[PDB]
Amino acid sequence: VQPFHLRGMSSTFSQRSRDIFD
Amino acid sequence: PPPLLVYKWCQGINNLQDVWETSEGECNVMLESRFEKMYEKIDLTLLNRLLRLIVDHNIADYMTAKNNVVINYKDMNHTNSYGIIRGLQFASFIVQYYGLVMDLLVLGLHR
Amino acid sequence: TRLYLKAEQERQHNYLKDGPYITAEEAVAVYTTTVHWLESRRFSPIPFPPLSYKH
Repeated sequence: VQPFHLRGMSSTFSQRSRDIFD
Repeated sequence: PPPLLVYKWCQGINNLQDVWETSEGECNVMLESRFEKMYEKIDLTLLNRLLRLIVDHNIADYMTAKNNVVINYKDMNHTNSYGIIRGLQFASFIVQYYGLVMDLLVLGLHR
Repeated sequence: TRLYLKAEQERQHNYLKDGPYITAEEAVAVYTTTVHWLESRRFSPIPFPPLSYKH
């Protein structure tokens, strides 16, 4: 539970990940 | 053993319904190919989403969390974020399940 | 070895820079495809071994 959200990511890369993976 | 695989594949080619009859213009096609860069092009978030269907979610988080670690060679450190770490113990599962997802794309669900 | 490490460190930073190379629609397609296949076979998920699995 409580999805992974890789250590790493920058701002816009987090935005794109939250957009396409949710 | 893989030569038994070859022998049973030859027996399966032989034992079809009228496989060598070409009196009416039929054809046999034998495709062989390789998935290029199968090990490097696995996104880890997609892997976690596809992996949470078959196991407990903490197990999938542990399997995704091991892949995001720093690789070192004697002076050089870099983090891994795209593609799986192929030298893990449980990675032999990850290639065999993810490639199963390829069979639903190639072979089709009905077949 | 050092040249391949310089190539790998470059391509990982290129992935972090250019974003994910997969679109959302293909991900939804393969996700729903896996859902339909596993619901077609009645697959029961692998449980966590609680305290004593006796194996």
